[PDB]
Amino acid sequence: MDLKTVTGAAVELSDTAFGREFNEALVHQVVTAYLAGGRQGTRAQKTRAEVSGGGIKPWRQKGTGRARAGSIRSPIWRGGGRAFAAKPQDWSQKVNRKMYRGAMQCILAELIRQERLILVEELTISAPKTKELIAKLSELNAPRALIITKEVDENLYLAARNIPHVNVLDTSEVDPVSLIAFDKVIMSVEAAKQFEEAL
Amino acid sequence: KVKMKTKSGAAKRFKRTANGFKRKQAFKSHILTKKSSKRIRQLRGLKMVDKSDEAAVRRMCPYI
Amino acid sequence: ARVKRGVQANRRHKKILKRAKGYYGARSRVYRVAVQAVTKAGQYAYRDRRNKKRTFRRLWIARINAGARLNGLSYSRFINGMKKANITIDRRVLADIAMHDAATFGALVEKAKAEL
Amino acid sequence: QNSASQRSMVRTYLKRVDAAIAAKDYDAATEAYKKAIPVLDRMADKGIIHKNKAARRKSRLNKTI
Amino acid sequence: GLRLNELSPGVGAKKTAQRRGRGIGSGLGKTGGRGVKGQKSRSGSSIRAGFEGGQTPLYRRLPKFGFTSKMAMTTAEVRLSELNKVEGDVISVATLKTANIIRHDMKRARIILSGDVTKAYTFQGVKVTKGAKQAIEAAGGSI
RNA sequence: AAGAAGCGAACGAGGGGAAGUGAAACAUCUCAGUACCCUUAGGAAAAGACAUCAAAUGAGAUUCCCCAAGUAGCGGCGAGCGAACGGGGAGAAGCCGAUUAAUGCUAAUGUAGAAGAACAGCGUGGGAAAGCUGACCGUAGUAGGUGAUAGUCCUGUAUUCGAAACAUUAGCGUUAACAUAUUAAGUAGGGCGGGACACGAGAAAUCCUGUCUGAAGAUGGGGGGACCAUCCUCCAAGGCUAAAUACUCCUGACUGACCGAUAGUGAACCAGUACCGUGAGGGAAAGGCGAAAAGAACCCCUGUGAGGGGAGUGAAAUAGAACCUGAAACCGUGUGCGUACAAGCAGUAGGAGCCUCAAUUUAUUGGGGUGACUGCGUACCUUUUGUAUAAUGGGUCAGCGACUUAUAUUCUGUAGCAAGGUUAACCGUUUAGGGGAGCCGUAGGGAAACCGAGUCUUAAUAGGGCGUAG
Repeated sequence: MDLKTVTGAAVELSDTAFGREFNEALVHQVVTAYLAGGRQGTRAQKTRAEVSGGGIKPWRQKGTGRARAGSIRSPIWRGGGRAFAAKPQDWSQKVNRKMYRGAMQCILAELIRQERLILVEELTISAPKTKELIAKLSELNAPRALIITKEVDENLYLAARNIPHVNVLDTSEVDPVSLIAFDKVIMSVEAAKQFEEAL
Repeated sequence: KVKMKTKSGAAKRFKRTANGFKRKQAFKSHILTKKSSKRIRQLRGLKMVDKSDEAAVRRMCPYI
Repeated sequence: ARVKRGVQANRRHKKILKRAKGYYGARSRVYRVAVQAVTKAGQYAYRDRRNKKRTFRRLWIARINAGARLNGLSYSRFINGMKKANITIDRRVLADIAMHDAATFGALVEKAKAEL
Repeated sequence: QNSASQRSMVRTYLKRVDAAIAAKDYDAATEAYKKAIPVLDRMADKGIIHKNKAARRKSRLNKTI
Repeated sequence: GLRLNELSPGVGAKKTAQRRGRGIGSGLGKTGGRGVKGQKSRSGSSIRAGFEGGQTPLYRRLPKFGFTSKMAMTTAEVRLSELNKVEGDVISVATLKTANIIRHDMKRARIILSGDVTKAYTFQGVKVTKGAKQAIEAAGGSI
């Protein structure tokens, strides 16, 4: 509810969006759905129909003393088609709107609970230059962090992108896999308010 | 899109109800003359599908 | 996500061929024969684990009979005399005493014959 | 994540251009739009945003200007 | 909020699928539960719906009865508990459509005594049962 | 004088058009207007403006997507086939020149390229990129290589960028080829026989026509699912029209919980090759030395052969060219024990002796190898009432080999919301957010009208049937 900025300013964040109890099963479902929808699912094998040749019966049904065959591209044979050859698949899952919103709520609440969320009044990099961002991170004692705030400036983006584990995202376009993955989170009070309105 | 095909005749034969299936009784079409009046009166009216038969009726007509 | 069976198949087959060490012919060299010999060996071990107790009771009874007849008594009377004397010594210990200590078995036979 | 940040950076500039349209000042809109153009062209190559969509946005913005 | 390394679905959320013909120990070996060699153990075997082995099926033993009424497809019954979705006080067919209580192509609507009326409504072009009317005018609505 | 011919992926349009199969048979039907044959275009094609629906307060061309809905219907009413009205979206456009082909300007793109930051010391190592220490660049930090794993060694990446010449796209200008109806008669409709409409002649509307016929022509005609009347809607017998839609022989960039030499294209290799066939046609196998050939000078045995032993090289030569590793079947050599008086699924439970390692203050135990002798013991799988069965299958080893995917539906578990739940297509700087069309539940009775915690049957208000947390 009542949090501190790095400077010391008191911030009022609602409990339903930043204090909801952690639901591990729901967070798991949403995170796995995001990971599954990250899949391309582009592959295929060739069935006996589409494997080259194989139209003729290799030998006559009886009299040769051999196990019967109908084609040289049956899955039993070397070089034959795949029984149940895979095709392109759609791995995306439909996440319920409320389930996703609640998973985000729980993720934020647990980030606060384990102190991996840091509120700042503002974060504006004066010029495109990595070292300035590194200097700011030095005083904030957050070598690795995920930065989310009202808007993303080109200079802050250019500074952030090169850094190994520093990434910048707008408040609207925020993912649970990112929030969970990156060790520390830097987030503005205005962005927090907009998260309250969104959730 | 691909959907299950309900049997058209089954759809006509069976009508849905809350807890059962209702069907018309047999043996009323024709030669009725020899049949006794009590049999005709008893045959008249709706009847309830048997517990065993309901399982197959459900597979035949799921949407109903 | 293809799976190759080579490594796991190799280790599975090596386990059986290791348990089949010392067997004759194909039984210790080729898997199709070794696996049957290992299963049949396990069956024999399972059955002889039952049978060994019977065999050793047989041997103990034979030795006790020999000792009792050396001391002038038969097994069916010596055991009856034990049971009437309330002597609880098992047949394994009785056979050990008969085989390695003649005088103590003579004393036991004396007690049995006094109880008969 | 990186691609998401690349996408994120453009939206702020487009919102600024929209505010410039609301102001109805020629130079303020022009500077912001010219600032945006190359970044959109660059993102088009990556395939994150459709080339047809980028061309439609450029035509709409030019018409607005 | 935890790590990606330590999220779990919870007990009972996930079940492992059965794989037929993967040895003796699995309990599905050699057959996959299909039994022994009959018609139902073959690859393309099914349970033909409405088939009794040659005996004339039940749905052909019994006669067809009734006809389908086209009016019944355009008439929607409305429950008293569903009116909390209505915007305003007037209850007409168009208001029901915009409240999504009835489908957009329904021509007629009927209100029945199923739940309770929380506020006073004005039922204009709809049929109201005896109990629904009494409950409506008990809640204050006038028809 | 100008065109055409022939070749070549898929998609489009049109002229013909099967059978296996399913119905547990089979002829109606299905398969299916699918396979195949034939003709012919364009980047799309077709269609397209109402002689269309609707019956609602009416809407306003065509095309495609999600619902409506597996509903209404058709159906040896069997198997199966299967809409439409309308709602929500994509895209929007109406015209009578929305045509083709060049040439000439303006703008842009493409077809070669250029620059492009920052690391040293120490120890190990054949070799440093890895280890320790301490630095630097970052609009360039998970790229490929370099003797082991490099942001700072190389090629690269971020970023900024060049065109003499030619192509392509758009805008403009101009030319020369073609076209430019003026409201529609052998036409609408009808008889016979067929075909298409979800619709199989059915009460069968609507469309097409092989045959024979044949109007009105605005005071008229078409449709509104037999048909009549009223009512509503629109003007066939002239032509054209972009977008949203379908595809990939190809070109550029990028991607992959796709494969890694029995896999992945048949083809990673001189592959549609060798080989097989008269021909149509079928159709393989086969990758890897080492970081760098530094690919073994020279000597020896040998026939100037093969092959090898030295020497040398290499970090390594049982890395020596059939060259990374190097399993199994299979076949050798050596050491230990057993075996030539003893009958059989060859093992197992005991067990003497012998050999070999360790202990141990020294033939006693522990580990390992063999196994004289005693007891028991007729393989595995399959199929069966029942198998050692003389019933099937397997010569052995290595690799490959068989319950899957999509959608629909029912039950169960779990999670979110909860008398409510949820969106689909689509928009979206695209996993967010919007999109409430639509679906399930909440009410049932009856064939239906209709009624409704009731309802059906009945003259009956009696009796009875069905009913009274998703």
